Amino acid sequence: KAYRGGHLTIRLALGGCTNRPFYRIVAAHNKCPRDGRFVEQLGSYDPLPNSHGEKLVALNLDRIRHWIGCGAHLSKPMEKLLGLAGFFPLHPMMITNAERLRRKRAREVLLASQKTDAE
Amino acid sequence: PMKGRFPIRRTLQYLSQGNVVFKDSVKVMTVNYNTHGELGEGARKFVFFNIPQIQYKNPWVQIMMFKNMTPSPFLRFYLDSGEQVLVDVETKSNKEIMEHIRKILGKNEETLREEEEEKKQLSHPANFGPRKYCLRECICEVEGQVPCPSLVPLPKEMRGKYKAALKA
Amino acid sequence: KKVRPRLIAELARRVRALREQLNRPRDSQLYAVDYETLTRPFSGRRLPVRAWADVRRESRLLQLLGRLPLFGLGRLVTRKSWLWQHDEPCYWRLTRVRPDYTAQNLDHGKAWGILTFKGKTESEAREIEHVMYHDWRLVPKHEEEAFTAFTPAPEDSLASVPYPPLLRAMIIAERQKNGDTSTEEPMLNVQRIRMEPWDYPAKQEDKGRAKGTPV
Amino acid sequence: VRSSVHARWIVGKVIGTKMQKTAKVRVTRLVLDPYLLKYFNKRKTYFAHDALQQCTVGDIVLLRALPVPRAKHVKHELAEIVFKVGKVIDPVTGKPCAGTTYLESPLSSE
Amino acid sequence: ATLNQMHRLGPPKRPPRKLGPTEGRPQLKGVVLCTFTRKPKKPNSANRKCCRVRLSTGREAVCFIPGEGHTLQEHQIVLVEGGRTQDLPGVKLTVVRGKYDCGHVQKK
Amino acid sequence: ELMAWNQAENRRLHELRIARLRQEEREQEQRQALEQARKAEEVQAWAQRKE
RNA sequence: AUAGGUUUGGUCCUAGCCUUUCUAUUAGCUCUUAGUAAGAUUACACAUGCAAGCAUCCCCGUUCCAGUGAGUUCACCCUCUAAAUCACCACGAUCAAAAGGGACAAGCAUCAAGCACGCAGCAAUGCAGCUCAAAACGCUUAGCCUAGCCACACCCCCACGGGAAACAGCAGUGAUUAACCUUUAGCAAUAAACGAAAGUUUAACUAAGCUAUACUAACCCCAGGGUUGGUCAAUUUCGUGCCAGCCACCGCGGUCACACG
RNA sequence: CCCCACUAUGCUUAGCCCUAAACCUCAACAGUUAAAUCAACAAAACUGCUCGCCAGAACACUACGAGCCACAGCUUAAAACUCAAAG
RNA sequence: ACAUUUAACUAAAACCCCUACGCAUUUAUAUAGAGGAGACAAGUCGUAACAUGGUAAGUGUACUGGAAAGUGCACUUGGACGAACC
Ligand code: FES
Ligand SMILES: [K+]
Ligand SMILES: [Mg+2]
Ligand SMILES: [Mg+2]
Ligand SMILES: [Mg+2]
Repeated sequence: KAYRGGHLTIRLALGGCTNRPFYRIVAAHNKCPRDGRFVEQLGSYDPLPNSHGEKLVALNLDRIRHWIGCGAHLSKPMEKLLGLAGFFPLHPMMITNAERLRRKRAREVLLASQKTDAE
Repeated sequence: PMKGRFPIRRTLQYLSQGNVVFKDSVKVMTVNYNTHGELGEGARKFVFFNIPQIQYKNPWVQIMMFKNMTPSPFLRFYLDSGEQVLVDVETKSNKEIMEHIRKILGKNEETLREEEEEKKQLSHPANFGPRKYCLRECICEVEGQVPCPSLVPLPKEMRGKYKAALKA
Repeated sequence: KKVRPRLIAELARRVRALREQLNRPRDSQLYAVDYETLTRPFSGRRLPVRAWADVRRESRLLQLLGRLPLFGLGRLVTRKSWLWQHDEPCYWRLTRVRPDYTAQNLDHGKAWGILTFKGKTESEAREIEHVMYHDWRLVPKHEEEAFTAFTPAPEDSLASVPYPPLLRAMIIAERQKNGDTSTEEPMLNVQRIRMEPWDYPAKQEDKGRAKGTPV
Repeated sequence: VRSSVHARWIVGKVIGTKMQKTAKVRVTRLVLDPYLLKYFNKRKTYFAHDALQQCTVGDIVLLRALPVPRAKHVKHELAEIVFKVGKVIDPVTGKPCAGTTYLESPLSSE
Repeated sequence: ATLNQMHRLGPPKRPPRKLGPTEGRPQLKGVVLCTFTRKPKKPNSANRKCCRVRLSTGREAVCFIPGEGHTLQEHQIVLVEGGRTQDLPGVKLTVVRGKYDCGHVQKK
Repeated sequence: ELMAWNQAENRRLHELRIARLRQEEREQEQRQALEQARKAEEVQAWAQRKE
């Protein structure tokens, strides 16, 4: 279909059942439905750990190069996946969130140590 | 029974046994054969048996046939570049004609093998989705993953009704 | 085979386009603002909260040029934004100004100028952006010299960055597989990539305009 | 070439010459009957531009797609009169023939 | 037919399936207009309880009332279904017992 | 090359034909003359009849 | 179809109608209770809540998504070449309209002719042709070839203007149907909006609530529906007496009914 | 139905009308008596090729529409209700 | 259906042919009244068919009859003619 404005975007297509998500790396349009038409499937992502405890992220890296070479954009969660993989640098906000967490957890030891001291 | 003489010619298996797949250059093939005359026996057998096989593997090439227009049976091919290729086929069996045109205007085995490889790449064994296009649909069809809540109900922990009862 | 011409569609199509030109809303109409509710009465929209103060504080571009001869052609004008956040002199050299004659105070309109960053003058003059923003601040003449003083900083910058983990591991094997034994650390050429500032003036020619209809 | 016209080369038979400098050509293509799996000839007419008006009704002609459609229905031109009605020259021997008989013996004038 | 004739004619198409008295509907809702008895065709002999109802499509039809004993009077809403009464020519609808006003047959 | 090979094949076949054509006519001519001679005899006899 | 029942006094051959199998919708009678998948009959009216904003003003989005199936060979290929995206006055790919060329539903020929539907010329003008029983031209039906696509968005094909205040967005209503979901949460997942960005909305979506519509798993307690003359698994004893009633087809019932209750 | 009488009509000419159990109910063309001939009966069973026709009964040599020198005509030709047979 | 401009030391303003229901037209639904078919199966009148069905049956056509039907002319066997001579 011809959309009135948009660009090829590499996104995650949400599959799976209720309380059982499973994502599909797909090269689609910036205006197509999330689970609608896509140009090419560039892998998958199991967001739940398997029997061996890992997250299974297949990536058709060869084709990802071609689609990015044609102007393919990337969604926020998709960028972060390529970071954790090592194909792209780590996402900036990813780091800032870890810091915020560690600064929250700094406060936490101050309060939790007190609890153990009392009882 | 099936109608007609030699009913095998009207079966897909017979139609898929053609070994002449013209190059992309061939556009029009004309067959000027004779209906009588012992010399043209091979020519008419080719039209009876093989033209069905040729047109099948080559659905876009215009095959045209003419009876008793010239004293001699002959083929002619019109290529896209504008070259035309008279193949005289008098006193030549239908199987010989079948191999002659394969030699001069048929794709080699290398070209066909290459095309077959393209189909292999279209169906990537890893791509998950409808079995009309893929092998597996979900990733819960892979051994040793998280199964689908349908067959085996997942632990209440994983279900968003009892972990929300722990949230609240 | 033939399709019935949608005639009324074409009629209204032309009619609408024409009527918009005839009823073009002026900058004084589009970019007016009520300083009590902080909402533009034309579209009844509330400006962002982080602009409330600045709006009531500073002044627009043609709010300053309104009282200057020929609207200050040839005068250098910078904006509060540049000043507050950046030290390097950033300014516009005005070349042409098309004021909005419909404004009661002639505080709206358009303006053209040539940007001169690090002594490089643009080949053409282009329209000034954010003309309706309450940022612009006129440079006093007597200190033009001090404001325009610029020292070319040393060009020492980064030239090449390392490849990310996976890509580096793959490039090597490619070299090795081919037969190249050179262990020269593969890197990039980020120097070529001119990292323009995020606040660099964009091309107003590509920016749209509000329609006559508020909706 | 950049021929916008779909059918680039087509052999047909002239069936009309009433239009001016335009011959109406019938072109038949074997189509597979999906049920009976037999090929029948499905025919369609094509307008061909014949500037010299050398086509007679009954000539088998070769049509080349025009780069751009000349008229509303004229997309091809007369590339060659393959077989002239009753004036066929044996394309294998080059000698004039009448049906299935060599009119002039090939041994008479070599 | 020959292959040329079988080609020229094509597929055998199909008679557009004629609708039934219920008009291709599982059931239909009618208003009892009258209740009477019609005697079956031979060799059978009885007095079968029918009723003329006005269906929700406007068309009025005779519907057989199954079971032993009905309490249907004019201007009552019944639900009718298909299934012809083989004994009664013309009758092709059947009142549903236990829906709307037509209640189930009494045990005794 | 394949087009040049085809033309050679057509040329080769042309030689076989042009020879065959000659041989058939040579034999036919003798048979034709005998048939024509027979005809002539019948016609001459019939002309005598009318005379 | 591995077939079966049914023409007759009987036998063969033809032949239609039914039977057996698998789904979906609706009803009757039942319906303990766990996951998951699905869920107006209606292109007919709506209570009047909620679903488009984000951004240091511009711009951008609100044209997408989500709906609906009323209309319907404009969906696929090819040729050209836009608008987007690829940081860029250079300019090549990707993607994809318009345009041009091919392709493309089902019935009815008791719809047989259509009526200008063609070509040439740079033009003024000449030609008189073009389609069609190998189905033109019509009429009636239909959303379609479901990684989805097409079309539609309150009627007038369109919408300048009229007719008039529009839920075919979510939840929900009296109507109308054989056709009986909650006037629940949340933006952390999630894709899509907005600035470079922290980020901020989203009835998309994600989680829930309902419904034996379907599929898995269940139990100490928790079995009802229909059938029982042949086809076709399976009736004892009584009432009834061609009555009352019963069959999908053959057919049962006339005081000794395995066919009815 | 039998007898007698007599007419349209049967004949000629010039135009119509276009129907028959117009049936030898058995198509044209090219062939075969070999096989397994071969439901019954009839005029033995068949092959190739093509065209024309048929697809339960009855409604129906009907109705509508259309054409036709035909105005009680002919040719084309359905549907609804009905049946579990007709043949 | 009309187009005719102002502006012009940065260059910009202005810039809209109007015409729609004859209950016309198209296809259906209802029908005063008139017919037809089918079913149903104890009425009435005859007995046309099935046997040489008591005048063989039927086809086309014409005319004629309460009703089946009768008669002409041609045609068909989906009748028969008894199968040595007599
Ligand atoms: S089919 Fe895999 S999650 Fe349900
Ligand atoms: K009689
Ligand atoms: Mg009698
Ligand atoms: Mg009699
Ligand atoms: Mg008789």
